Amino acid sequence: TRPRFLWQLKFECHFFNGTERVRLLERCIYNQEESVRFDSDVGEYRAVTELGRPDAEYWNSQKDLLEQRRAAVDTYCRHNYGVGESFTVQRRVEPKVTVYPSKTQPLQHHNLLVCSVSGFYPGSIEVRWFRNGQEEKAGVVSTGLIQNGDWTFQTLVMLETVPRSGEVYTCQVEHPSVTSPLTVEWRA
Amino acid sequence: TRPRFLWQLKFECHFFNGTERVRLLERCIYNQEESVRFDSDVGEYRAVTELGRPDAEYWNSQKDLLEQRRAAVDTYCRHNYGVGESFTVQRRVEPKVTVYPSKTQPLQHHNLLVCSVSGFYPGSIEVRWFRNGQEEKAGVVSTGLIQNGDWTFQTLVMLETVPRSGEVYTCQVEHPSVTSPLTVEWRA
Amino acid sequence: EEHVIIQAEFYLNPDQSGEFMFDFDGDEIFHVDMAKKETVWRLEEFGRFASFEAQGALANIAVDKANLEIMTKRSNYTPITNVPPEVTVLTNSPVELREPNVLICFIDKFTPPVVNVTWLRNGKPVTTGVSETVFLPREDHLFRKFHYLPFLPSTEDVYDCRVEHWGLDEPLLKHWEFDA
Amino acid sequence: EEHVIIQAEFYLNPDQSGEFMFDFDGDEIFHVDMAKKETVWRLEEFGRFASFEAQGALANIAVDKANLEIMTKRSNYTPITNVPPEVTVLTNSPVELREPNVLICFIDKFTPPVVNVTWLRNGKPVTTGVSETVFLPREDHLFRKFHYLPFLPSTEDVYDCRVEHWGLDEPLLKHWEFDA
Amino acid sequence: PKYVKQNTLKLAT
Amino acid sequence: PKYVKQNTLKLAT
Ligand SMILES: *[C@@H]1O[C@H](CO)[C@@H](O[C@H]2O[C@H](CO)[C@@H](O)[C@H](O)[C@H]2NC(C)=O)[C@H](O)[C@H]1NC(C)=O
Ligand SMILES: *[C@@H]1O[C@H](CO)[C@@H](O[C@H]2O[C@H](CO)[C@@H](O)[C@H](O)[C@H]2NC(C)=O)[C@H](O)[C@H]1NC(C)=O
Ligand SMILES: *[C@@H]1O[C@H](CO)[C@@H](O)[C@H](O)[C@H]1NC(C)=O
Ligand SMILES: *[C@@H]1O[C@H](CO)[C@@H](O)[C@H](O)[C@H]1NC(C)=O
Ligand SMILES: *[C@H]1O[C@H](CO)[C@@H](O)[C@H](O)[C@H]1NC(C)=O
Ligand SMILES: *[C@H]1O[C@H](CO)[C@@H](O)[C@H](O)[C@H]1NC(C)=O
Repeated sequence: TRPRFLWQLKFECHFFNGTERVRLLERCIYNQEESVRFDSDVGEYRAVTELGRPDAEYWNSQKDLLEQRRAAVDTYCRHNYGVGESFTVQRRVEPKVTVYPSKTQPLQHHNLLVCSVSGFYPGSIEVRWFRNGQEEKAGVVSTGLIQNGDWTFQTLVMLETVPRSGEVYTCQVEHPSVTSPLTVEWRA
Repeated sequence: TRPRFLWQLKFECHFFNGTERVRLLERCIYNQEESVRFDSDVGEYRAVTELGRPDAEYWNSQKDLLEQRRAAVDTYCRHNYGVGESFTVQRRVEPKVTVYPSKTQPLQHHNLLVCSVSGFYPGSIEVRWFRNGQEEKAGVVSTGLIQNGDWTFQTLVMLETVPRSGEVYTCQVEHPSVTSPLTVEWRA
Repeated sequence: EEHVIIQAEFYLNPDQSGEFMFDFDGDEIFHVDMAKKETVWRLEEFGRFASFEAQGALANIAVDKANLEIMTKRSNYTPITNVPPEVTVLTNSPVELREPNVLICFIDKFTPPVVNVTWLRNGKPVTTGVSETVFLPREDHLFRKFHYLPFLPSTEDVYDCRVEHWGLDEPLLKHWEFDA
Repeated sequence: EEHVIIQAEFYLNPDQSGEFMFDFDGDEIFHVDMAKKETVWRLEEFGRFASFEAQGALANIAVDKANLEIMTKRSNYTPITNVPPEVTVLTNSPVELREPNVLICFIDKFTPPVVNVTWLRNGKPVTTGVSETVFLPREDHLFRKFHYLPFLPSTEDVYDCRVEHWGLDEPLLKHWEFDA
Repeated sequence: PKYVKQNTLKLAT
Repeated sequence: PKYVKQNTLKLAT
């Protein structure tokens, strides 16, 4: 199978605090090396590698091409940001929390208690563990945020314990989709 | 903690067919962007990004700097290759093969039989499974090669089975460090 | 920042394949079917609100095919270096027996955007409701992609996501099976 | 190709730290101790067959400190972008209860080359025979590194490799514990 | 509403 | 044998 050649083009609008601040960044990428770009904060094209020089200078000539791209920030970024804000920006699916220990052991021997939080959207969430009411900040092993690719996230946050009789474990989840934190206990 | 600035320099020698054919490639990397390089098959420096322009043009001037670099292929590359060949190129530690099922369960129940091969060097090895002397090409799940960072590799090659009594499973390992393949059976 | 919307498009040769899509914070919004010449929303819900002219993309790709032929030449014909995938089979939610779930095959960090994914249940291929996503971009200029297989747990099965990619020495099997 | 020998050296500021080493096919051959000014072979055995003049390296770095102060200014003081690590705790060979083994902490794909790795046995730090490697290079200009903890397996213990890096939101814990 | 796409410039020849 | 290092060229000023 012959050699491969890839050309890729990306216009990315980064919105800060809403629409009060937007930055267009147009990148041309050949292979794995980006060669040229337009960065709204700089007003013009810049070659990142030598192969992008011709264009950086060419396109930079076309004052009309330069005129628009600089307005793209409203004609394109804010516009499109406006065209789907209800289903993208405004989305909140609620987290589905579960607490189960891994490895069904008799009591008193080390166990890793798992708190799975799944199905939410946006990706921003906070999971804390508590032991009989007192927050347990140590021995907390997380998988970090996981994007499911279907517009929902998931993550697992584990607590290493050595459960004594009566120890009560709580997982408290906070997410923009909920007013008061979700919690979920587990008895020793 | 303040901003960071990284300068990096790498001279790499790629050997093809043993020693017949060597390529020196000298790269100067500022932060994560390569700026200039010397590629033996092109005889001279070339800026990859604009910041490497001054130097690619500067050093390219010193017909002495360019005179040596072009010879570094035997003065440096083929050299260093013959210096360690005894212990690097010709290093051979032997693979230590083990066969054990994960999850002891009853016969006729799906079981994943693991073939761990660890401790070897060079990384080139071949692991095949056989079920009753007939090679089993399917349901083979491998971890691929794993480099331990201490000059030895390891890898795990599992076979999905549903063992009926008497079926005998064999793991065959071929490695430059050995004449006739290492094998290791497992009885149902 | 807060959100990023990205219009990522690309064309690949020799394959002669191109893609055009929008992404909001890493999740695909829609992409244009080059063949049917129609925009395909990622969640149908998305189409009952917003629109996109699929021809706009077919237009843009034309140029991409062009710029590519140009750029290849000036590069001096330096081809792309295969960067093999980083596969991991996951699950949508904690698996309970007989309680319907989905198995997600996550393919990350690879380039060129070409890859063959097969689901296998008990050594055998499976197409039952399986589906996928187009090549999602990443900041490092490598790609990302998902395949989903809706299933129903049982002590009797074991699954594999079988990925083929040029930068891989051989078909990668990533395995899954319920644990009691 | 067949093998690659690489002399990778770097200088980092503000830290004012540098490294000089040789690598053959991914494994470190040796590296020069900037402080003691002596070359340190990766496997003692290597030193019994070849030599390298540690001053050679100290010389080279001198220029690197320099070229760096140069390059920084010409870049217009652009700083490096933190790329957090990709940690994975491994084991040297199949663990058997009560039979010595070694736990490997593999830290990959990160930059700048600065990182704090701690080993923890039952939540508590361990220095027992622990060790590491210098920052091994990678083709993508990011780095690689290893930490090793010799241990003796038993059903009583669990461990963690605790990694701190600037591109990380917080100390990464990578967990290990024998399984039956 | 409609999604506004951004057009690709032809490279320098 | 001796490992032969390669020297670093100073940048352009
Ligand atoms: C995906 O599968 C196809 C075959 O089903 C692969 O086959 C193509 O490439 C092969 C290897 O280069 C060639 O031998 C075949 O001529 C060709 N076959 C077809 C039917 O197109 C293809 O390479 C696979 N993709 C990847 C990324 O490996
Ligand atoms: C690695 O660990 C050290 C501590 O062991 C961290 O602390 C250094 O930086 C702190 C934050 O500014 C200083 O207040 C400390 O006094 C200083 N101490 C030491 C011993 O270095 C350091 O930030 C950590 N490095 C990384 C890359 O995370
Ligand atoms: C361009 O490519 C050819 C063949 O791959 C090579 O031999 C030639 O020297 C190259 N020219 C330059 C300037 O890189
Ligand atoms: C260089 O850096 C200074 C401070 O960051 C900035 O004000 C100036 O505009 C920059 N100039 C260029 C060409 O980057
Ligand atoms: C920016 O965004 C909002 C939205 O209009 C504005 O009201 C607010 O004052 C700003 N906040 C900050 C922190 O910039
Ligand atoms: C290259 O490798 C050896 C090394 O000496 C050489 O003798 C041989 O002729 C070449 N072999 C091949 C297959 O090119």
